Amino acid sequence: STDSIVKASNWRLVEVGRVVLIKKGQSAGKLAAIVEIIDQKKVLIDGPKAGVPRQAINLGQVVLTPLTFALPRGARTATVSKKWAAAAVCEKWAASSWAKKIAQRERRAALTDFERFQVMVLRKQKRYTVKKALA
Amino acid sequence: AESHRLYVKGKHLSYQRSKRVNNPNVSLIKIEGVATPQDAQFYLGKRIAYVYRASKEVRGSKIRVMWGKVTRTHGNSGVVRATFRNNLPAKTFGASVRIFLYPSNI
Amino acid sequence: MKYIQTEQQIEVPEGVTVSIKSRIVKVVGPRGTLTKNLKHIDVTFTKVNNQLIKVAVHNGGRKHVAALRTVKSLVDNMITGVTKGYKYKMRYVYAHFPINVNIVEKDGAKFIEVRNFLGDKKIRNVPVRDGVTIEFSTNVKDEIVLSGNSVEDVSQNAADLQQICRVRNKDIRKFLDGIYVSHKGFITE
Amino acid sequence: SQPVVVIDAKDHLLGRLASTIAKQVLNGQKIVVVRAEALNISGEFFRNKLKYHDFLRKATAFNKTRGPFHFRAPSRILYKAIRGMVSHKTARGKAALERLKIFEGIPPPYDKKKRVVVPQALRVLRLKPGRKYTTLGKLSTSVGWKYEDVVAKLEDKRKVRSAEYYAKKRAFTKKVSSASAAASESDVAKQLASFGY
Amino acid sequence: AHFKEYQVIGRRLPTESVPEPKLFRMRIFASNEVIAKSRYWYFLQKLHKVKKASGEIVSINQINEAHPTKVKNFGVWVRYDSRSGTHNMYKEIRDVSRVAAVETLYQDMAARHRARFRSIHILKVAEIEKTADVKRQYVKQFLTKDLKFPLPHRVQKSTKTFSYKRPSTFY
RNA sequence: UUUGCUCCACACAAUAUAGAUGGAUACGAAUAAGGCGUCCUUGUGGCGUCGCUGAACCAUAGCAGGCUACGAAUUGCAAUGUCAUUUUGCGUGGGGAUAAAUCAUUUGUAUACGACUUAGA
RNA sequence: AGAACUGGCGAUGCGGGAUGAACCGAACGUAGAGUUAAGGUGCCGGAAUACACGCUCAUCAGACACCACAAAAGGUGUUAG
RNA sequence: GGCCAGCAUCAGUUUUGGUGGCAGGAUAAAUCCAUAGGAAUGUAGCUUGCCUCGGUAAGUAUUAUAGCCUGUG
Repeated sequence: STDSIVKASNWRLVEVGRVVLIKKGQSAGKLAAIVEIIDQKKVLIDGPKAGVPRQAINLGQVVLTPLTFALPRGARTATVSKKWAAAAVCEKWAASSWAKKIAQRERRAALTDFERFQVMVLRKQKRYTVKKALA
Repeated sequence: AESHRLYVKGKHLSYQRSKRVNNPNVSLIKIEGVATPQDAQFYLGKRIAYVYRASKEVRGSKIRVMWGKVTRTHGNSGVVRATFRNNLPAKTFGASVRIFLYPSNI
Repeated sequence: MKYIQTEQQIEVPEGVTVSIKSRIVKVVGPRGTLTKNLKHIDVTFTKVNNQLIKVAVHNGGRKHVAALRTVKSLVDNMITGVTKGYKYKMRYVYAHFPINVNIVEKDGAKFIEVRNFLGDKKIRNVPVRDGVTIEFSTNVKDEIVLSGNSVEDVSQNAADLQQICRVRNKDIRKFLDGIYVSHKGFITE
Repeated sequence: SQPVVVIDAKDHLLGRLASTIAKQVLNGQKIVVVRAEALNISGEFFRNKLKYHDFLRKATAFNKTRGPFHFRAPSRILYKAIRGMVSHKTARGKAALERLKIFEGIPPPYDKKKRVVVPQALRVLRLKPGRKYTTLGKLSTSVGWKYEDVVAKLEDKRKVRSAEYYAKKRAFTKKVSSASAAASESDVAKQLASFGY
Repeated sequence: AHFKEYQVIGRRLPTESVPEPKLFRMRIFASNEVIAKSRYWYFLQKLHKVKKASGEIVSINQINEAHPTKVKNFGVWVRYDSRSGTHNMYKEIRDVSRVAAVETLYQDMAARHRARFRSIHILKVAEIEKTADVKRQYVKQFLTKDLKFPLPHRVQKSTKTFSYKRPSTFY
């Protein structure tokens, strides 16, 4: 029989160990790990490496991240501190193009007028070689 | 090099009003680029000009300017309130004013 | 309430392939090919195996959960219609007037027609669908067989032949005349 | 920020698009709303057809040519929706509705211009998945529009030219990106990358 | 509201016939100390011959959560007044704290039965100690081993009014 | 009677803006799905990668922007400090084209009156 | 139709209830600034296409009390008990 | 010698941010650490048709090559 090509969607899905990125509140922009699922609408997060407290948060304030790591259901803050640095989540995340495009946003937002002038000069120098190469 | 501007363009939305009563002494300005009352707090006290045309060339030119300033922040979405020397003439509802940076704190 | 994950499963027999992408399913097998478009119900299909296919609805809350079994049964019917085929036998019941039924070739489709249905002069036609083969029976001479792959097309073509031979303005308890279905089954068995 | 805003009105909700248009066009923005025959509207098709046949009843009794004029085009149904949200009986509302142009399909001025999307009016983001909705082209054809086939014959003729423009532009960007990587290693790029760029 | 849990001790005013009366204790979910005292006298007048003027309140203490970062199944026994009579009910909630389970009790009792705050008495809030006595399906479906589920439709928030590409809902 | 008219080039003078002062920057379709790149037993294919906002991309330095391949000060501590686009007329030179309609008379396929429909160098 | 107490209209503008003598807020010299009431914040229309938990899809849904009509009796429609 | 503006230092009324110190409560409750006990949405290990270094199978086993809960300090 020929391979039945049945493929729909590889969702990032909320489970115990799923890393999330908080987008609202006091700790917006920080990584945390889902500890256990309270209901369909809210989970319990704890990210102890970045300084997030152990919270019960909705799934509206967080954004799911494609990387996960194995930790037991209903762990504590010390156990999540252990398993986070074991799986090296802050190093798997910083290699991704998501975190690079976030750091690029925060880098461009903190440029002075001199550091934008330098960008103008260097970009002119780059396009002078690129448009000569493509022609 | 092609640009020269030192202002932020905004629109004259409406007079300060209730429903069915308007107060022509205070205008509402939508500064383009502003979204919240915090970071609408940056533009408080800055000058606004409304530049328009006429036909009587008075004092050497045909364009004229109504000056005013930003006074406070309006509700929740980066609209601000402004007061002018002579008030804006209500045909400019939806017309470009220019918010300068003349009293600066940077 | 709302559920968490409702799941059904569809077994695919040997020689059959089921190509699903963006909720258009295509079943290919021994009798031929069938194609269904399930693009109105939000539901996921996973190739868990070459032998069976998982179907699942997340949340849903008793409406998706009832449409899921309908999706599973439609995919199973369009699998059975290609592994096995579909076959509907119909019988003529007439008290007095012989229902002369022929299969004519008009300008378009192969229409079939009835004549002398309770002595009418109106020649009642049925346009047939493009997946159904119509034959007559050898031993009994009051039977007509409609066979194909799509059970919906075959059953509707069998129903359209009893929706035209309907007695009007009489007593339907008294007048039991018309074409009626007798056997619903498969052609390979 | 653009002078004229071209809105690709496919898969937008009617009264959620019309509110944003009637606020922007009163603030002073020139808006053209292109491809109006693919507008969505919530509620099932027979519900919206019964609402339009309820609208068809309301005409002036003593002389019907004075009454509410029931326009049947999709662009004019969206225009009725926007005109109910603009104060169209004053000079300000009359001048605000002159900044608006609504078309079915995409006319040749706006064939070669960038189209935008209003996300707070999209059917995908706003309706629950599983709800029934109505397409304005099918509703207009059911209530008596005549040119559904014409704007569908003139649409794929445009889509052929657009999809054969996009292949040339895609090959141009692949020829740009195959040679722009030759400069991304050098000192100018390693100095630009520290600035975010 | 932003509910808190209060511990209100109260007492009848001492007389000569008894210069050491009984102390009565209530646990009251309420928004502040003022309406907590109001609810204390309201519930004590249903049980004993004592009014506000015929009594005093000995202490109010806010009870914090013992372990506010532990997911708990809470059985809530609760009576309420509908538009025809009074009914008792028993609901199971799955929250981390008592003042967060009482809030989503008061939400769904006002959503599903149209019962306002003035119609609802909370008889008992008790933690179900083990995963065998939880008997409602909407909590029992969350106590499965290795639970995981996706969120199929992601609606990204729109910061500005015009977008220049058709948004994808993928997660 | 090239005193009339039209089109062009710029030399100017008048009036009005529902409101220009870096760029309206182009696939289509789906959203319980897609975009891009590569390979290929070209398929409802395999693998990689991306989204998580356009907070992008492109242009962007030069007396309102010069000369060469030195200048800008004294618009005096701010006073839009004027640069855009339709209408219109005049002047110069440089081409180009040579008409009908209405009234009056008449017809009656029309008609209260106008209007309609006919005819007449 | 006839009474009892209070408040009001008559004699009274103003903000709200689209509009209304009586309802809600609040009673008035002429202006400026600030803050609010009753009511609201998609657009007309000044102000969150806010946030949080649920319910409902109606082939005449439903949406600010007075208030501008609604019952008895049914529906394994859906949800909770 | 005045009228129209701009800035500074003030005065009255007000509006909107940044930041410091102190006090209270179960002298916050938590987290964290130490100790004792416990169980399962049962972790190693041990039985267990083939067999994925005991994984699918389903028992045993309360920390073991993960952890959790409760009490006490």
